[PDB]
Amino acid sequence: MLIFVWTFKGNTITLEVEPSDTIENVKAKIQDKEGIPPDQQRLIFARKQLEDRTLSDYNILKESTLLLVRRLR
Amino acid sequence: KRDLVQKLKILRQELSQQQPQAGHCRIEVSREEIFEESYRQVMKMRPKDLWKRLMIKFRGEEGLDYGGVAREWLYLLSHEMLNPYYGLFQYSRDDIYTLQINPDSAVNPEHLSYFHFVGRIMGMAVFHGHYIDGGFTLPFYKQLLGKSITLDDMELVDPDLHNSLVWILENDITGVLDHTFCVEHNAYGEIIQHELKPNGKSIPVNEENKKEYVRLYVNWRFLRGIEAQFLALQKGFNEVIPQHLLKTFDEKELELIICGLGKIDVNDWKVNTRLKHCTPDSNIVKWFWKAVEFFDEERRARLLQFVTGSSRVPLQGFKALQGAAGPRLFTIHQIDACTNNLPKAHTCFNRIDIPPYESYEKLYEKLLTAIEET
Ligand SMILES: [Cl-]
Ligand SMILES: [Cl-]
Ligand SMILES: [Cl-]
Ligand SMILES: [Cl-]
Ligand SMILES: [Cl-]
Ligand SMILES: [Cl-]
Ligand code: NA
Ligand code: NA
Repeated sequence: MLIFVWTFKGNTITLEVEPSDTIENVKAKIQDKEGIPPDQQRLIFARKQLEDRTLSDYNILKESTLLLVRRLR
Repeated sequence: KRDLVQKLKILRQELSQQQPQAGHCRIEVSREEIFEESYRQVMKMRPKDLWKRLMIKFRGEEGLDYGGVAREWLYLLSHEMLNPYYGLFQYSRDDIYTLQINPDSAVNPEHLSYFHFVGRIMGMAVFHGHYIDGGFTLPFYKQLLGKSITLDDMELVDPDLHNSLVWILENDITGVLDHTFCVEHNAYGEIIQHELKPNGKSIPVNEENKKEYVRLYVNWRFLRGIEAQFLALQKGFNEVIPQHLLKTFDEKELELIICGLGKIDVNDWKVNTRLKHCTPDSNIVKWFWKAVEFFDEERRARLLQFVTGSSRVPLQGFKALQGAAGPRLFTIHQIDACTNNLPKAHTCFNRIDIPPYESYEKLYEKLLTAIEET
Protein backbone atom coordinates (compact mmCIF):
# COMPACT_ATOMS: atom_id res chain seq x y z
CA MET A 1 0.00 0.00 0.00
CA LEU A 2 1.66 3.10 1.42
CA ILE A 3 4.30 2.31 4.04
CA PHE A 4 6.25 4.88 6.05
CA VAL A 5 9.88 4.95 7.18
CA TRP A 6 11.24 6.39 10.43
CA THR A 7 14.76 7.43 9.43
CA PHE A 8 17.88 7.96 11.51
CA LYS A 9 17.46 11.74 11.34
CA GLY A 10 14.07 11.50 13.02
CA ASN A 11 12.55 12.30 9.62
CA THR A 12 9.40 10.27 9.11
CA ILE A 13 8.82 10.13 5.32
CA THR A 14 5.71 8.95 3.59
CA LEU A 15 6.61 6.54 0.75
CA GLU A 16 4.29 5.64 -2.15
CA VAL A 17 5.09 1.94 -2.63
CA GLU A 18 3.65 -1.47 -3.52
CA PRO A 19 4.14 -5.07 -2.32
CA SER A 20 4.92 -5.81 -5.98
CA ASP A 21 8.23 -4.00 -5.32
CA THR A 22 11.39 -5.21 -3.58
CA ILE A 23 13.40 -3.40 -0.94
CA GLU A 24 16.11 -2.44 -3.50
CA ASN A 25 13.49 -0.28 -5.22
CA VAL A 26 12.45 0.85 -1.76
CA LYS A 27 16.01 2.13 -1.26
CA ALA A 28 15.70 3.86 -4.63
CA LYS A 29 12.46 5.43 -3.38
CA ILE A 30 14.37 6.53 -0.28
CA GLN A 31 17.08 7.78 -2.66
CA ASP A 32 14.08 9.58 -4.21
CA LYS A 33 12.61 11.36 -1.18
CA GLU A 34 15.83 12.26 0.68
CA GLY A 35 18.57 10.98 -1.62
CA ILE A 36 20.31 8.46 0.65
CA PRO A 37 22.30 6.08 -1.62
CA PRO A 38 21.10 2.47 -1.25
CA ASP A 39 24.54 1.19 -0.20
CA GLN A 40 24.49 3.20 3.06
CA GLN A 41 20.90 2.28 3.93
CA ARG A 42 20.10 -0.53 6.37
CA LEU A 43 16.42 -1.38 6.86
CA ILE A 44 15.02 -3.00 10.03
CA PHE A 45 11.60 -4.21 11.07
CA ALA A 46 10.65 -7.19 13.23
CA ARG A 47 13.97 -6.46 15.00
CA LYS A 48 15.67 -7.97 11.95
CA GLN A 49 17.74 -7.03 8.91
CA LEU A 50 16.05 -6.96 5.49
CA GLU A 51 18.29 -8.78 2.98
CA ASP A 52 18.15 -7.67 -0.64
CA ARG A 53 12.95 -10.09 -1.00
CA THR A 54 9.70 -8.12 -1.29
CA LEU A 55 7.73 -6.24 1.33
CA SER A 56 5.07 -8.91 0.82
CA ASP A 57 7.65 -11.49 1.97
CA TYR A 58 8.99 -10.24 5.30
CA ASN A 59 5.45 -10.21 6.77
CA ILE A 60 5.46 -6.47 6.01
CA LEU A 61 1.98 -5.01 5.56
CA LYS A 62 0.16 -1.81 4.61
CA GLU A 63 0.57 1.57 6.34
CA SER A 64 3.55 0.22 8.29
CA THR A 65 6.65 1.93 9.71
CA LEU A 66 10.10 0.53 8.97
CA LEU A 67 13.19 1.87 10.72
CA LEU A 68 15.91 3.17 8.38
CA VAL A 69 19.33 3.24 10.02
CA ARG A 70 22.74 4.01 8.53
CA ARG A 71 24.79 1.22 6.97
CA LEU A 72 28.31 2.25 7.62
CA ARG A 73 31.02 1.35 5.08
CA LYS B 1 -5.55 -12.45 46.16
CA ARG B 2 -5.16 -12.02 49.91
CA ASP B 3 -2.80 -9.07 49.51
CA LEU B 4 -5.56 -7.28 47.60
CA VAL B 5 -8.01 -8.01 50.44
CA GLN B 6 -5.62 -6.32 52.89
CA LYS B 7 -4.89 -3.39 50.56
CA LEU B 8 -8.63 -2.77 50.26
CA LYS B 9 -9.19 -2.85 54.02
CA ILE B 10 -6.39 -0.31 54.45
CA LEU B 11 -7.84 1.94 51.75
CA ARG B 12 -11.30 1.76 53.34
CA GLN B 13 -9.78 2.65 56.73
CA GLU B 14 -8.03 5.73 55.35
CA LEU B 15 -10.95 6.84 53.18
CA SER B 16 -12.96 6.65 56.40
CA GLN B 17 -10.86 9.12 58.33
CA GLN B 18 -10.78 11.43 55.32
CA GLN B 19 -14.60 11.58 55.45
CA PRO B 20 -15.89 14.41 57.68
CA GLN B 21 -18.14 13.30 60.53
CA ALA B 22 -20.55 16.20 59.91
CA GLY B 23 -22.27 17.31 56.71
CA HIS B 24 -23.42 15.82 53.44
CA CYS B 25 -22.75 15.87 49.74
CA ARG B 26 -26.14 16.87 48.33
CA ILE B 27 -27.11 16.25 44.71
CA GLU B 28 -30.63 16.73 43.21
CA VAL B 29 -30.75 16.04 39.47
CA SER B 30 -33.41 15.30 36.93
CA ARG B 31 -33.10 11.92 35.27
CA GLU B 32 -33.33 13.37 31.72
CA GLU B 33 -30.46 15.81 32.42
CA ILE B 34 -28.32 13.76 34.81
CA PHE B 35 -25.09 14.69 32.99
CA GLU B 36 -25.34 18.47 32.71
CA GLU B 37 -27.00 19.01 36.10
CA SER B 38 -24.58 16.72 37.92
CA TYR B 39 -21.78 18.67 36.24
CA ARG B 40 -23.03 22.06 37.41
CA GLN B 41 -23.67 20.90 40.95
CA VAL B 42 -20.46 18.91 41.42
CA MET B 43 -18.24 21.63 39.97
CA LYS B 44 -19.71 24.16 42.42
CA MET B 45 -18.35 21.97 45.19
CA ARG B 46 -14.98 22.00 46.96
CA PRO B 47 -12.88 18.79 47.09
CA LYS B 48 -13.65 18.50 50.81
CA ASP B 49 -17.40 18.58 50.02
CA LEU B 50 -16.94 15.47 47.83
CA TRP B 51 -15.84 13.41 50.84
CA LYS B 52 -19.09 14.01 52.74
CA ARG B 53 -21.79 11.36 53.05
CA LEU B 54 -23.62 11.16 49.73
CA MET B 55 -27.24 12.35 49.75
CA ILE B 56 -28.66 12.10 46.22
CA LYS B 57 -32.24 12.60 45.00
CA PHE B 58 -33.78 12.33 41.56
CA ARG B 59 -36.05 15.27 40.83
CA GLY B 60 -39.65 14.34 41.50
CA GLU B 61 -38.68 10.96 42.96
CA GLU B 62 -38.53 9.69 46.51
CA GLY B 63 -35.89 7.00 46.62
CA LEU B 64 -36.16 3.70 48.46
CA ASP B 65 -32.78 4.26 50.06
CA TYR B 66 -30.12 6.97 49.84
CA GLY B 67 -27.36 4.43 49.25
CA GLY B 68 -29.39 2.92 46.45
CA VAL B 69 -30.13 6.21 44.69
CA ALA B 70 -26.43 7.06 44.97
CA ARG B 71 -25.55 3.70 43.36
CA GLU B 72 -27.99 4.40 40.54
CA TRP B 73 -26.86 7.99 40.09
CA LEU B 74 -23.21 7.06 39.54
CA TYR B 75 -24.12 4.26 37.16
CA LEU B 76 -26.50 6.43 35.08
CA LEU B 77 -24.15 9.43 35.31
CA SER B 78 -20.99 7.59 34.36
CA HIS B 79 -22.87 6.06 31.45
CA GLU B 80 -23.60 9.56 30.11
CA MET B 81 -20.21 11.23 30.74
CA LEU B 82 -18.33 8.34 29.08
CA ASN B 83 -20.63 7.96 26.10
CA PRO B 84 -18.57 8.98 23.04
CA TYR B 85 -21.65 10.96 22.01
CA TYR B 86 -20.58 13.89 24.24
CA GLY B 87 -17.08 14.01 22.68
CA LEU B 88 -14.88 13.37 25.77
CA PHE B 89 -14.21 9.67 25.16
CA GLN B 90 -14.18 7.21 22.31
CA TYR B 91 -14.13 3.48 21.79
CA SER B 92 -10.67 1.99 21.45
CA ARG B 93 -9.94 0.59 18.00
CA ASP B 94 -10.15 -3.17 18.55
CA ASP B 95 -12.43 -3.22 21.65
CA ILE B 96 -15.79 -1.53 22.27
CA TYR B 97 -15.59 -2.30 26.01
CA THR B 98 -12.55 -0.03 26.32
CA LEU B 99 -12.78 3.76 26.21
CA GLN B 100 -10.03 6.23 25.45
CA ILE B 101 -9.78 9.99 25.79
CA ASN B 102 -10.76 11.70 22.58
CA PRO B 103 -7.85 13.84 21.29
CA ASP B 104 -10.29 16.05 19.38
CA SER B 105 -12.24 16.88 22.59
CA ALA B 106 -11.64 20.63 22.44
CA VAL B 107 -14.55 21.23 20.03
CA ASN B 108 -16.24 21.59 23.40
CA PRO B 109 -14.32 24.73 24.47
CA GLU B 110 -15.09 23.99 28.15
CA HIS B 111 -13.87 20.41 27.82
CA LEU B 112 -11.14 20.51 30.46
CA SER B 113 -13.74 21.25 33.18
CA TYR B 114 -15.69 18.20 31.99
CA PHE B 115 -12.59 16.01 32.24
CA HIS B 116 -12.00 17.49 35.67
CA PHE B 117 -15.65 16.65 36.35
CA VAL B 118 -15.15 13.07 35.18
CA GLY B 119 -12.10 12.68 37.45
CA ARG B 120 -14.09 13.78 40.50
CA ILE B 121 -16.90 11.37 39.59
CA MET B 122 -14.51 8.43 39.27
CA GLY B 123 -12.90 9.42 42.56
CA MET B 124 -16.27 9.65 44.28
CA ALA B 125 -17.11 6.14 43.09
CA VAL B 126 -13.91 4.86 44.73
CA PHE B 127 -14.33 6.97 47.84
CA HIS B 128 -17.92 5.91 48.53
CA GLY B 129 -17.72 2.31 47.30
CA HIS B 130 -19.66 2.45 44.06
CA TYR B 131 -18.71 1.60 40.50
CA ILE B 132 -18.23 3.38 37.19
CA ASP B 133 -20.19 2.09 34.15
CA GLY B 134 -17.36 1.78 31.67
CA GLY B 135 -13.76 0.88 31.13
CA PHE B 136 -10.35 2.12 30.09
CA THR B 137 -7.08 0.58 28.95
CA LEU B 138 -4.63 -0.68 31.56
CA PRO B 139 -2.11 2.06 30.60
CA PHE B 140 -4.78 4.59 31.48
CA TYR B 141 -5.14 3.14 34.99
CA LYS B 142 -1.35 3.05 35.14
CA GLN B 143 -1.12 6.76 34.29
CA LEU B 144 -3.92 7.45 36.76
CA LEU B 145 -1.78 5.78 39.45
CA GLY B 146 1.24 7.90 38.55
CA LYS B 147 3.16 4.89 37.22
CA SER B 148 5.13 5.20 34.00
CA ILE B 149 4.28 3.26 30.87
CA THR B 150 6.59 0.29 30.30
CA LEU B 151 7.88 -0.37 26.84
CA ASP B 152 5.92 -3.66 26.96
CA ASP B 153 2.73 -1.59 26.97
CA MET B 154 3.61 -0.46 23.42
CA GLU B 155 3.14 -3.98 22.02
CA LEU B 156 -0.57 -3.05 21.59
CA VAL B 157 -0.65 0.76 21.25
CA ASP B 158 2.04 0.65 18.48
CA PRO B 159 3.77 -2.63 17.41
CA ASP B 160 5.79 -0.81 14.73
CA LEU B 161 7.02 1.81 17.21
CA HIS B 162 7.44 -0.94 19.80
CA ASN B 163 9.80 -2.88 17.52
CA SER B 164 11.84 0.15 16.45
CA LEU B 165 12.31 1.27 20.06
CA VAL B 166 13.24 -2.29 21.07
CA TRP B 167 15.86 -2.41 18.31
CA ILE B 168 17.29 0.91 19.53
CA LEU B 169 17.77 -0.56 23.01
CA GLU B 170 19.19 -3.89 21.77
CA ASN B 171 21.83 -2.57 19.37
CA ASP B 172 24.65 0.01 19.44
CA ILE B 173 23.33 3.21 17.85
CA THR B 174 26.76 4.92 17.74
CA GLY B 175 27.27 6.28 14.23
CA VAL B 176 24.09 4.61 12.98
CA LEU B 177 21.24 6.72 14.39
CA ASP B 178 21.16 10.53 14.65
CA HIS B 179 18.02 10.87 16.80
CA THR B 180 17.26 13.75 19.13
CA PHE B 181 15.27 14.22 22.33
CA CYS B 182 12.42 15.64 20.27
CA VAL B 183 9.74 13.80 18.34
CA GLU B 184 7.34 14.57 15.51
CA HIS B 185 3.83 13.31 14.85
CA ASN B 186 0.86 13.84 12.51
CA ALA B 187 -1.61 16.32 14.04
CA TYR B 188 -4.52 17.52 11.86
CA GLY B 189 -3.02 16.85 8.44
CA GLU B 190 0.21 18.39 9.70
CA ILE B 191 3.60 17.61 11.27
CA ILE B 192 4.29 19.08 14.72
CA GLN B 193 7.48 18.54 16.68
CA HIS B 194 7.66 18.08 20.42
CA GLU B 195 10.62 18.11 22.80
CA LEU B 196 10.60 15.19 25.23
CA LYS B 197 12.54 17.35 27.70
CA PRO B 198 13.85 20.92 27.99
CA ASN B 199 15.96 21.70 24.90
CA GLY B 200 15.54 18.13 23.68
CA LYS B 201 15.69 19.50 20.13
CA SER B 202 19.41 20.03 20.85
CA ILE B 203 20.16 16.79 22.76
CA PRO B 204 21.45 13.80 20.75
CA VAL B 205 20.26 10.32 21.56
CA ASN B 206 23.30 8.18 22.23
CA GLU B 207 24.31 4.96 23.93
CA GLU B 208 24.43 6.66 27.36
CA ASN B 209 20.96 8.31 27.33
CA LYS B 210 19.13 5.72 25.17
CA LYS B 211 17.11 4.33 28.11
CA GLU B 212 15.95 7.81 29.14
CA TYR B 213 15.00 8.54 25.51
CA VAL B 214 12.84 5.45 25.11
CA ARG B 215 11.19 5.94 28.51
CA LEU B 216 10.22 9.54 27.70
CA TYR B 217 9.05 8.56 24.24
CA VAL B 218 6.80 5.72 25.43
CA ASN B 219 5.25 7.97 28.08
CA TRP B 220 4.73 10.61 25.40
CA ARG B 221 3.10 8.33 22.83
CA PHE B 222 0.38 7.38 25.31
CA LEU B 223 -0.34 11.00 26.22
CA ARG B 224 0.03 12.19 22.63
CA GLY B 225 -2.82 14.63 21.94
CA ILE B 226 -4.68 13.92 25.21
CA GLU B 227 -2.28 15.41 27.76
CA ALA B 228 -4.29 18.41 28.95
CA GLN B 229 -7.37 16.17 29.14
CA PHE B 230 -5.65 13.53 31.22
CA LEU B 231 -4.17 16.15 33.55
CA ALA B 232 -7.62 17.67 34.18
CA LEU B 233 -9.21 14.27 34.80
CA GLN B 234 -6.34 13.23 37.09
CA LYS B 235 -6.67 16.47 39.07
CA GLY B 236 -10.36 15.77 39.66
CA PHE B 237 -9.57 12.20 40.69
CA ASN B 238 -6.79 13.12 43.12
CA GLU B 239 -9.03 15.82 44.63
CA VAL B 240 -11.13 12.95 45.97
CA ILE B 241 -8.54 10.16 46.41
CA PRO B 242 -5.08 11.57 47.34
CA GLN B 243 -2.50 9.89 45.14
CA HIS B 244 -0.64 8.38 48.10
CA LEU B 245 -3.67 6.24 49.08
CA LEU B 246 -3.08 4.13 45.95
CA LYS B 247 0.74 3.76 46.19
CA THR B 248 0.46 -0.02 46.67
CA PHE B 249 -2.12 -0.73 43.93
CA ASP B 250 -1.28 -1.79 40.41
CA GLU B 251 -3.29 -0.96 37.29
CA LYS B 252 -5.37 -4.16 37.38
CA GLU B 253 -6.36 -3.49 40.98
CA LEU B 254 -7.37 0.10 40.27
CA GLU B 255 -9.58 -1.20 37.47
CA LEU B 256 -11.43 -3.57 39.81
CA ILE B 257 -12.10 -0.96 42.42
CA ILE B 258 -13.32 1.59 39.85
CA CYS B 259 -15.28 -0.65 37.47
CA GLY B 260 -15.72 -3.95 39.32
CA LEU B 261 -15.20 -7.44 38.04
CA GLY B 262 -15.01 -7.96 34.31
CA LYS B 263 -14.24 -11.68 34.23
CA ILE B 264 -17.54 -13.57 34.49
CA ASP B 265 -17.36 -16.99 36.14
CA VAL B 266 -20.24 -19.25 35.16
CA ASN B 267 -20.12 -21.30 38.38
CA ASP B 268 -20.35 -18.22 40.61
CA TRP B 269 -23.23 -17.21 38.33
CA LYS B 270 -25.14 -20.53 38.42
CA VAL B 271 -24.86 -20.70 42.21
CA ASN B 272 -26.20 -17.18 42.86
CA THR B 273 -29.23 -17.52 40.56
CA ARG B 274 -32.85 -17.68 41.77
CA LEU B 275 -35.45 -19.64 39.82
CA LYS B 276 -39.10 -18.65 39.37
CA HIS B 277 -41.60 -21.20 38.02
CA CYS B 278 -38.73 -23.48 36.97
CA THR B 279 -36.46 -25.89 38.78
CA PRO B 280 -32.71 -26.64 38.80
CA ASP B 281 -33.27 -29.82 36.80
CA SER B 282 -35.71 -28.37 34.28
CA ASN B 283 -34.73 -28.14 30.65
CA ILE B 284 -35.10 -24.43 30.23
CA VAL B 285 -32.61 -23.98 33.08
CA LYS B 286 -30.16 -26.65 31.92
CA TRP B 287 -30.19 -25.21 28.42
CA PHE B 288 -29.68 -21.66 29.65
CA TRP B 289 -26.49 -22.62 31.52
CA LYS B 290 -25.40 -24.76 28.59
CA ALA B 291 -25.66 -21.68 26.38
CA VAL B 292 -23.90 -19.45 28.93
CA GLU B 293 -21.15 -22.07 29.10
CA PHE B 294 -20.66 -21.88 25.35
CA PHE B 295 -20.90 -18.08 25.24
CA ASP B 296 -17.45 -16.44 24.98
CA GLU B 297 -16.58 -13.45 27.13
CA GLU B 298 -18.13 -10.85 24.77
CA ARG B 299 -21.34 -12.86 24.58
CA ARG B 300 -21.45 -13.25 28.37
CA ALA B 301 -20.91 -9.50 28.73
CA ARG B 302 -23.92 -8.83 26.48
CA LEU B 303 -26.16 -11.31 28.29
CA LEU B 304 -25.29 -9.61 31.59
CA GLN B 305 -25.83 -6.19 30.01
CA PHE B 306 -29.23 -7.40 28.82
CA VAL B 307 -30.49 -8.69 32.19
CA THR B 308 -28.88 -6.20 34.61
CA GLY B 309 -27.71 -3.10 32.77
CA SER B 310 -24.06 -3.89 33.48
CA SER B 311 -21.56 -6.21 31.83
CA ARG B 312 -19.56 -6.18 35.12
CA VAL B 313 -20.30 -7.47 38.65
CA PRO B 314 -19.14 -6.28 42.12
CA LEU B 315 -15.85 -7.53 43.57
CA GLN B 316 -17.75 -10.02 45.73
CA GLY B 317 -19.24 -11.35 42.52
CA PHE B 318 -22.71 -12.53 41.79
CA LYS B 319 -23.83 -12.99 45.39
CA ALA B 320 -23.43 -9.20 45.69
CA LEU B 321 -25.60 -8.29 42.71
CA GLN B 322 -27.76 -5.21 43.36
CA GLY B 323 -31.12 -4.45 41.89
CA ALA B 324 -33.45 -1.57 42.62
CA ALA B 325 -34.10 -1.67 46.36
CA GLY B 326 -30.93 -3.26 47.75
CA PRO B 327 -29.67 -6.61 46.55
CA ARG B 328 -31.36 -8.85 44.01
CA LEU B 329 -29.77 -12.06 42.81
CA PHE B 330 -29.90 -12.92 39.14
CA THR B 331 -33.31 -14.51 38.49
CA ILE B 332 -34.47 -16.81 35.68
CA HIS B 333 -38.27 -16.61 35.40
CA GLN B 334 -39.90 -19.19 33.15
CA ILE B 335 -43.02 -17.52 31.78
CA ASP B 336 -46.19 -18.84 30.18
CA ALA B 337 -45.83 -17.31 26.73
CA CYS B 338 -45.59 -18.16 23.03
CA THR B 339 -42.33 -20.00 22.30
CA ASN B 340 -41.46 -17.79 19.37
CA ASN B 341 -40.92 -14.84 21.71
CA LEU B 342 -37.45 -13.70 22.65
CA PRO B 343 -36.35 -13.64 26.28
CA LYS B 344 -37.29 -10.32 27.85
CA ALA B 345 -35.27 -8.59 30.55
CA HIS B 346 -36.29 -6.72 33.68
CA THR B 347 -33.07 -4.98 34.67
CA CYS B 348 -34.50 -3.40 37.86
CA PHE B 349 -34.86 -7.00 39.11
CA ASN B 350 -31.90 -8.67 37.35
CA ARG B 351 -34.60 -10.98 35.98
CA ILE B 352 -34.81 -12.64 32.55
CA ASP B 353 -38.18 -14.01 31.40
CA ILE B 354 -37.87 -17.14 29.25
CA PRO B 355 -40.67 -18.99 27.39
CA PRO B 356 -40.70 -22.80 27.64
CA TYR B 357 -38.61 -23.30 24.49
CA GLU B 358 -38.74 -26.73 22.89
CA SER B 359 -35.03 -27.40 22.32
CA TYR B 360 -31.63 -26.26 23.49
CA GLU B 361 -31.01 -24.94 19.96
CA LYS B 362 -34.12 -22.77 20.04
CA LEU B 363 -33.19 -21.25 23.41
CA TYR B 364 -29.56 -20.86 22.28
CA GLU B 365 -30.55 -19.00 19.14
CA LYS B 366 -33.29 -16.95 20.73
CA LEU B 367 -31.02 -15.90 23.61
CA LEU B 368 -28.31 -14.78 21.17
CA THR B 369 -30.89 -12.76 19.26
CA ALA B 370 -32.19 -11.08 22.43
CA ILE B 371 -28.72 -9.92 23.53
CA GLU B 372 -27.83 -8.29 20.21
CA GLU B 373 -25.69 -5.15 20.54
CA THR B 374 -27.16 -1.60 20.39
CL1 LIG C 1 -29.32 20.35 46.85
CL1 LIG D 1 -20.93 7.53 52.01
CL1 LIG E 1 -35.09 8.01 50.74
CL1 LIG F 1 -39.18 -29.31 31.79
CL1 LIG G 1 -19.54 -4.33 46.44
CL1 LIG H 1 -47.47 -14.48 24.40
NA1 NA I 1 -15.88 6.23 53.54
NA1 NA J 1 -37.16 16.36 43.80
